[PDB]
Order: sequence, then C-alpha cells, then structure tokens
Amino acid sequence: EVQLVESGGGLIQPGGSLRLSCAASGLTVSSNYMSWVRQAPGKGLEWVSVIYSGGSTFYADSVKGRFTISRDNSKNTLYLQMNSLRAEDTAVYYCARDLDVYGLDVWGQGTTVTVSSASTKGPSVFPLAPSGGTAALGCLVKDYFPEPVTVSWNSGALTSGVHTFPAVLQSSGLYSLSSVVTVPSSSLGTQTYICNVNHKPSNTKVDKKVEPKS
Amino acid sequence: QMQLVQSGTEVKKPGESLKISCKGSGYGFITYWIGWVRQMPGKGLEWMGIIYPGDSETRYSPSFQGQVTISADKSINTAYLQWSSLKASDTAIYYCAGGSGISTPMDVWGQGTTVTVSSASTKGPSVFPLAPSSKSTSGGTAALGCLVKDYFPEPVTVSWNSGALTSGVHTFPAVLQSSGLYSLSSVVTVPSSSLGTQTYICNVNHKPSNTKVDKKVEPKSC
Amino acid sequence: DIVMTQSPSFLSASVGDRVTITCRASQGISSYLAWYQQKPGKAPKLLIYAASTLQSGVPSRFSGSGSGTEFTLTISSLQPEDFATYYCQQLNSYPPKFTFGPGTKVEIKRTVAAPSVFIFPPSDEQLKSGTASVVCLLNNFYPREAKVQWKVDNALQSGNSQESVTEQDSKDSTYSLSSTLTLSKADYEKHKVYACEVTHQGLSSPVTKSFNRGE
Amino acid sequence: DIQLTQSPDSLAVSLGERATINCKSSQSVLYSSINKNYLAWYQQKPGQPPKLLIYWASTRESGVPDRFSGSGSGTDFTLTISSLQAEDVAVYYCQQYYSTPYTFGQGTKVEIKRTVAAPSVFIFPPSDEQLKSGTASVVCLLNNFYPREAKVQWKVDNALQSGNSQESVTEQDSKDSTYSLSSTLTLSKADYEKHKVYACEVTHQGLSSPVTKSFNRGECS
Amino acid sequence: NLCPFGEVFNATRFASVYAWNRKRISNCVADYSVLYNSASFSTFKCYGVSPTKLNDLCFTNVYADSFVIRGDEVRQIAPGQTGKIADYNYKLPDDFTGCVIAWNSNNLDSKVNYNYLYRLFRKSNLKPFERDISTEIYQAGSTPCNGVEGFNCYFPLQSYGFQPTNGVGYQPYRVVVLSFELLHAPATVCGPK
Ligand SMILES: *[C@@H]1O[C@H](CO)[C@@H](O[C@@H]2O[C@H](CO)[C@@H](O)[C@H](O)[C@H]2NC(C)=O)[C@H](O)[C@H]1NC(C)=O
Repeated sequence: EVQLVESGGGLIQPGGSLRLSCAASGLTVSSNYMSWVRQAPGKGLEWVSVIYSGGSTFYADSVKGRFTISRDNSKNTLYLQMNSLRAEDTAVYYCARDLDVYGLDVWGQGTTVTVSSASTKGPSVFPLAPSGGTAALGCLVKDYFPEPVTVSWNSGALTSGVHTFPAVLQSSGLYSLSSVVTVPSSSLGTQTYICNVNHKPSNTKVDKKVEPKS
Repeated sequence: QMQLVQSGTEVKKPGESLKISCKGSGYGFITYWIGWVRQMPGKGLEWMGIIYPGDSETRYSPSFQGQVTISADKSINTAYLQWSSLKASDTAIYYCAGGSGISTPMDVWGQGTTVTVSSASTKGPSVFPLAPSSKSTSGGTAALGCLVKDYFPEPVTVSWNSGALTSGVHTFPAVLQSSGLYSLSSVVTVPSSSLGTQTYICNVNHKPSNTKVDKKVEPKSC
Repeated sequence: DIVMTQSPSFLSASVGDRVTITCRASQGISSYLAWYQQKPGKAPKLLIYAASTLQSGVPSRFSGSGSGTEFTLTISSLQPEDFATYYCQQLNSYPPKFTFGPGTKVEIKRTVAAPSVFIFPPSDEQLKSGTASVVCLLNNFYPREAKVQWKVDNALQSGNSQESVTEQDSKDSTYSLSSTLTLSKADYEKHKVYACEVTHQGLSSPVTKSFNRGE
Repeated sequence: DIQLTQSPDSLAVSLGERATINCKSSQSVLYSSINKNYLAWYQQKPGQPPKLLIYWASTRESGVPDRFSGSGSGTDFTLTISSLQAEDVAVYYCQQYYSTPYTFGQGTKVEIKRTVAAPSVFIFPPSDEQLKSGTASVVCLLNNFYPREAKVQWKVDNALQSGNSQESVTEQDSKDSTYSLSSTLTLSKADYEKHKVYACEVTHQGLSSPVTKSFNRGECS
Repeated sequence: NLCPFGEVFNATRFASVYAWNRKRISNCVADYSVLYNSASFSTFKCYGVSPTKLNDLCFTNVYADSFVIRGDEVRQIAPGQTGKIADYNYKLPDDFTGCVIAWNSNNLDSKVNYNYLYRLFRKSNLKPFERDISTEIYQAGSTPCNGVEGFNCYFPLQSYGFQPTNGVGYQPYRVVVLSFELLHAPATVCGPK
C-alpha cells in the first residue's frame, strides 16, 4: 500500500509564494524520479517539475525561474516552492513517481492552488422545498469563494438519489452550487431531511432543514 | 585553414532592428566556436558572447546578456548577431572571431562590420578651400588644403590632382559634430615656388550620397 | 519540441462496444509512450507504458499498440465505469518535457431516457437578502443535450440563467442538470407566473413545470 | 570576473630596441592539470582586425617572427618585442580565455620613438564661400611633429575660446614617424564678423616658446 | 608508430554507454588532422585544447572513450551537464580537457530493433570517469529486493528503442571522447612535430 499525499494548497494573491508538500509512504522519495504535474481547471495535464535520485532537477519552461522542486529524505517528503505566482498557475497539483519507461505509475490525489486577489467568503444556504410517487428537494449553496464546498444529507446517512452539481462561477466572481435528492413523497412528512454544507476555506458549517410548504 | 567573412556596412536609425552575419569557409569549421567582439570608435576590444554552431550552445557576457542575440545556422556555416532595437551607443565595429574550441584563443577573425546608428540623414559634403597664405616664406614651404564639412554617413575620399599628388598630403580622420554630421579636412605642403605656376585641385567623393566635387585651391587675390 | 495530438476529442460508445483512441507524435518516438485514464476530479491512473505493455492491475480489455508516429489505445469491450478522459504522454524526452496529449473524453452511450422535471421557487430567507434564484432540475436523462427555456409571464428570458450538469452516473449512465435563473427581489416581485420549459429528445412534446409567486 | 590590466597604455620605442608590455591578471589563469596559462596576445594595426600573436602565454602562432616572445605565469605576464620594427607599430591586447566570459586588456599603443621635431604651424581663415554659408571655420594646422603631445589654444581678440573647437590627429607616418594635427574653431558668421584678430597658439616640446599664428579678419593673408 | 585512432573511430561495433569503452593511447605519433578535417562528424566540441594546435604538443597519455547514445543526449557529454546519461552513465569532470566528437549512426545501429543499453536507476550520481556495470536490482523503497524483480524492485538497465524511422533525437549517435592526461612523467603521445 503505497500512498502519496500532498498538501499546502489554497488561496494566494498574485505575486505571492506558496510551498507544496507531498509526503510518501511505500516508496523512498530520495531514491526515485519524483515529479509535479498540474492541471488547470477544465484543461489537460501539464508536467511542472522533476527531481532525480542523484539530485538533478528539471522544470517546464512555463515555471522556469519561479518554481523550485526539492526533497527531505528524513521526512520522506517532496516539496514544490512556487514564487511570483500568476493566475495562470491556478491548478490542481499532483505529486507523482516517474519510472521513465514504465510511466508515472503512482500519483497523489492532488492539492488545489487558486491564485486570485478576491477574498474568502462563506456561502449562504437556502432550501429547495418539495411539492404522487417521487418528490425532489434540495439545497442552494450561494455566493462563496473559493472552491470547494462539500454537501452531505442527514450527516451522511443518505446517499442514494443525491446529485450535487458542479459549482458555477457567477458574474459576481463568487461560486454557487445546488444539491438535490429525490425521495418518496410518502416520507415527505415522515422523514426529516437536513443538508450539511461545509466550506472549510471560511470554516463555515451550516445544517439546513428542508421542509415542505403550503 | 579557415576564414570568416562578415556582412557589409550598416547605417541605421535609432529603434530599428538589425542582424549582421559572419560566414565561415574552409577546413575544420565543425570544430569552431564563433564569438563576437565590439570595438567602439577609438576604444578597445569587448568580448560580447560566443556560440557553437553545431548545436547553438551560447554563452553571453554579463554586459551584453539581454542586450543582443547571438544565433547560428549550421547549414550555411553562418553565425548571426542581432539587435531588436538599436541605440546610438551601438555605433561601433563588430568583429566575429573563431576559436577551435572553448577556452581556446581566437585564431580566425572576420574583417569587421561597421555599424552607425544615428538619426542623421544622408547628406553630401560641402567643400571649401583652405587657401595658402599670401605671406609665406618665399624660399620655404607653404600649406593649402580642403575643408570637407557637413556630411553623413562615412566615409568620404579625398585625392589631390586626381591622384597625382600624394607626397606631403595629410587627410585627417573625420570628427562627429554637434549636428550629427561628419566633417574632415585634407592638407598639402608644397613649395612656395609653385604657388603661382602649379594648380592644386582637391577631388572629394562621397559614394553614400553619390557626390563628386572638384575644388580648385588658389591664393586668394585679396 | 515534438507535438502530441489525440483524436477524437470526444467519443461516445455503448457498453460492450470496441473503442479506439488515437495518439500521434510529430516525430517518431519508437515505443516511448504511455496511456493514462482520468476520472473527473480524481488523479490519473496509468494504463499502458512502452506503447503496448499493460500496467499491472489494469483490466485486460485495455490494450495499446503502435510505434513511431501513431499509437492507439483500444478498449475491447466498453464498460460503464470506463467513461473518463484518456491522455497519452511522450516518454524519455531530453531535455525533459513530459509532453501530454490533448486528451480524449469517452462518454457511455445508452438508450434515450426522458428527464423528470422539477421547479423550485426562491425561499423567503433568500428574498430577505434582496436576491431571488429560481431553480429547475432535470433528473436522470440521456443524452446530455437538453433545451431549458425560462418563461416569466410567458416572456422568454435570456441572459440570466446558468446551467450545471452532473457527471454521467456510474450505473445507469444518465445525466442530471440544474438551470438557475437569478434576479433581484424587485424584478422577481414584478411578475407572477414562473415556468421552466424543457425540450429533450426523449419527450414527445416540451414539458413545462410552473408556479405562481406566493401560492 | 577575471579582469586584466595592461601597463603602460602607450609606449614609444626606437627602431631595433626592445618593447615590453605587461599584463596583470585579477586571478590566476593556470590550469594545473595541463600546466598552461590561458592567456593570449593580439596585435591590431589601424583599420585591420586583431591578429593572434601568442597563445598559452608563450607559444607563438605560425608566421609570427621570433622577435615576439611571451613570458610570465600565474597573474603576471609580459609580451616582448626584442627589436622593434616599423611593421610592429600597433595596439597590443592581452586576453584571458581561462573561463567564459573572455576579457581583454585595455590595450597598449606602440609607436616609433624618433627625435623631437617641432610642428610647422599654419592658419586658414574661413573661405568666403563658407561665409555665405552662415558658419565660419578657422583651421590651424600643426604639421609633422613628434612626440604627439601638443597644446593648441584659440584666441579671438585675446579672449580664450572654449567649447567651440574640435581637433583631429593622424596616425604615425610610415616614413618619418611624425604626427599631424588640425584644430577647427567653428562659430556663426555673425560672431565671426564681430572680431578682428584670430590667433592660434601652439606649445610643443620642440618649441622653445609658444608659436602663434594669427590673422586679421579682412586683411590679405 | 602512428596512434590507433582508426581502431577507435572506425570500430564496427560500439559499446553501450553504461559499459563505455576506453582505449589508452600511448607511445605513438598522433595526427589529429584526420579528425578535425573530416566531414563525417555531427559534433566536435573541444574544451581547453584546440585540435589544430595539438599536432606539436606532447602528452603523457590520451584516452579515447567510445559509446553510443541518442542524439538528444549528445549535449550531455560535456562538463557541467545533468541528465540520465551524465548522472548515471558517463560523467565528464568540470575541469575536463579534451574533445567530444559525435556522429549520426542511424545507418549502422538501427535495424528492423537493436540492443544498446543505458543505466536508468541509480541511487547517486557517477563520479567523473566512473564505469558502473552492475546489474543489481534497484531498490526503490524500504523492502529489500532479494534479486527478484517486482514493485519498487527494478532492473537497472534499459534498452534504446533504436528504430530506423525514429526522429533524429531518438536515433543512435556514436561518440568518442578524447581526454588528454599530462602527468609529471615521460610524455609518450606527440604530434608529427
Ligand atoms: C575512418 O575511415 C574513413 C573511411 O571511411 C577514413 O577516411 C579517409 O581517410 C583518408 C586518410 O586517412 C582520407 O584521405 C580520405 O579522404 C577519408 N575519406 C573519407 C570518406 O572520410 C578515416 O580516416 C578513418 N578514421 C580514422 C581515425 O582513421
């Protein structure tokens, strides 16, 4: 069971700096070709950096001079120091082990870096009330920044019938999102539906009860 | 044996781009690194940078890093030095020089490329007589000449009696004036004996403006 | 630098079909090619290395072939879980430039399914804040193409709605979609009948779901 | 990084005698592995490109006569011409190629030393054709002097002129090894016509006292 | 008593770069003009020496190292370079003194899939002029490998996919590195002078 877990991503203003960490378990970082590969929202994969076991480093032309890959063998950890950040650097950053001819066989799950001057904002959660057979209800998570937001139903007790839509960027520059669920209308009176919304960048947690109307 | 031959003279205005070239010919060129050297007028030699044509490896001097670009095309054995936008300070002669390896002396030199950068426009010279002095040592030596003033660009040529008179002739180097125009003078020492009998004409030629001027230099009859 | 292209950019096939994706290199790169599968949001997963060698633990339906300038990834029998974007990458560049391809998005094709339509008026909590959002949900339909028109007092509204689509369901391969109409509390109070009209290939006629403000 | 200083800047040698130019390095240029000093001496005659004379501090390039010899080590190097000849008049440069960037010395001008020769002084008023121009150029010629050092001052009705004269000097003559200089005083014809006496005064080693050549604007000469 | 450069440059077979070959030129008169005047070379980069001034200087020894890499990697056979070849296969020193000569050999080392090798995994960089021919399974993790190939346990050598239709960067290039050793001993390698 080999895992790579990266961390250190978040909101950062243009021109700022940021250090990404990638802890490893199941391989030795200092003995491997280790690389950083990023993915801008809605785009493909872009290799950023690589470090050899013998210490050699190499970078993509787009981040040359601004990024520095490094490692700590004592902590079995890979590092990506990013300086003079621009909005083009906004991406999910993956840590990966390169086997050169055998490909990039082991990946982390990524850490998200948003480069923007906009300020953090927590969301407001409004209900989407219901009203034969199937009835739908939901939660509207509006006006938060930056991504992401997590939404569960009844503290995780309800997963079947749930659709949480991708966040859309409004003209205000803030994100909004919707999470719906179809239930039997029989339980409209006979089960209580609570949507649990967490926006950790603002450390906001809202439990909203969605009950019918007239 | 290897030899370098550079592109021709350049006269440009400030802000323009320019790319001069240096082509190698002969035996062993595969081993040659080509550096560029600037010599500003009246000053010493300045190493600008060096390139290996076979793979375009390039090393710049700190004083010229980001100021010029050194490139090469191996197919034609040619190196290139280019400016994106010229300044008046770039007025100099530029030699390309070849060393058969890096950390190697420069064996082969091109003939040099003269680059003038000035806002001035092509203008032909005015030729005035430096008339010999009425009061002069009767049995001694007199001096006369021509003033070749206000022209651009360089050079001009000056002869005397269409080449017949060379001994005792001094054509001075041109000076750049306040006005951005060049000016120069040519002088001859003759015997006072011949001041009345022999006639002296100076022949000035400015090929950039396609201007020939013959000027008779005679004692002012006061 | 050597350029990597892929074709097609998008692809839809039915479960059981034989899928073929192509990757081309500007110059001959022998066998120095890898194939990755990426589910949305998740990390890429290495499928093929050395142009043809299947990575250990990868289902046998995935195969790779080619060498030089042209390569193909082949899914012998498409499975519901196999929808994803598939990337190719050139290996062993010097100076190192881990060039990836543009990608090929593979979608599962299935029989037409009509959307179940629901409409939601704004809450009073939101109206307190000065804005109103009317929501319209299209649940569990296929294909993804669907026309969602907002009608406010029978006037077609344009330029104040945003759509959002879930990813294809892992089981029945359907989509769900939300369209949100956003306006000011005043503009919302200027009208009464709010309707959502849905045109989908699986509906014989456009389906409308409406409500009256304050009822 | 590595800087080179030459000594002296100028040097006058009689024919057949020895010229010696020194080059001092800011940092040693001796590959201990190969045991060679990465130091070169180039010659440049007016209007010609430089030519490699000596490489590795002491190895002569082919065709270079044996009167040129390079010596020295570490940070101190010397170029010697044992019997100066007229064909050796030029500017000599040392250059290090121990490491990029390559760097050149300042250059040492080498000329022939002959006996002191006073200049012949002449003065030329502006031509009337040039007085129609609107400008006026008075020319003062110092002819066939040695050494090159010469001072020439301009006076207009005994007022010393400043900022409005340019001078030009020839290279050393191939045959008599003298110099020639011209000094040009430029002024508007307006300013020119407001004054009578135009004088050019010359000090030089070969002159016991300053020589003045003057003219009065208008009067014949 | 002519130096045997022909045996090195014109060998029918060349070594793999990890097992690079070295010829010790000693006690002979070398004429380098056969090299620098030839038109068969894609690359001829010398360092601290000029091949044209060699034909009347003497050295204690000359080494001719030869191997086969691919074109994109030729720029690594130089002082101060990094990469798989410079780090794990053939390392020139920073104070290197000599010439690096290389030419395209697609017509001789490509067939229809030859077998040249390079070292792909190594814990540390090679020292200058080190030759590592080990085939020990490379341990990429904590678990010892016990001579079996598997996850985190990889064979250290890899094969060049030398195919005639490769791009020029993936084609084979033959490389000879000449380096000049002048110890304080009798100089036995001289130019024709
Ligand atoms: C390697 O073999 C080539 C022949 O394929 C040699 O090349 C010739 O060398 C002679 C002198 O030795 C020249 O006169 C010919 O012009 C060369 N011909 C070509 C086509 O190059 C070459 O000398 C050999 N290399 C060495 C180091 O001996």
